[PDB]
Amino acid sequence: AHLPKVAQSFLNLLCAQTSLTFSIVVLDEHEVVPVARSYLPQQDNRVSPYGMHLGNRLPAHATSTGKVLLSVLDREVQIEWIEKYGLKRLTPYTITDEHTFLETLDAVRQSDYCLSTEEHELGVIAIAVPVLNAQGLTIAALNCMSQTNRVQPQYLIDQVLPLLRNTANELRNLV
Repeated sequence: AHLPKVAQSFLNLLCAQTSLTFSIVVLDEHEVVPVARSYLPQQDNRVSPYGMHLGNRLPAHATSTGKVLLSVLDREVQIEWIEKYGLKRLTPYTITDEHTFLETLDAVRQSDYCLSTEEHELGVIAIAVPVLNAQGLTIAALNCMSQTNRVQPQYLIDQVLPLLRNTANELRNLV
């Protein structure tokens, strides 16, 4: 796996500057799976939410990374994905309606980020951007997850998102 090796330093730099934990994530049928995580042993916050350790699996329809990665699929393939896997309720805030979900995928595709608040676990908020290769294929998603009582969405939008775009742009030529 070449993707984990290139990105490790970049994830560490994001953590060094924000103190949050960041991961790089791939889509595996209907779940998202981290293949790399930031790790700064001198300040490692072990109170981070579930889903960024290696081997963690989270539902794609209820995560920022999952929506980013589904948003690049053809609309028909999206329909087929929803009909196969469904949109099961995880929290009161999970998107469970097909029309709203497709609307969300379209906006995520157009906006190039997704901010998701408590849709797979209460108290957890996340923002994610796609990782493109040099050709423009979406190969992964780069994200940031935290507890809602530790980070405002304004901070994720105003401070974290610009740094994720900068990293993604540099990864583009290396992956």
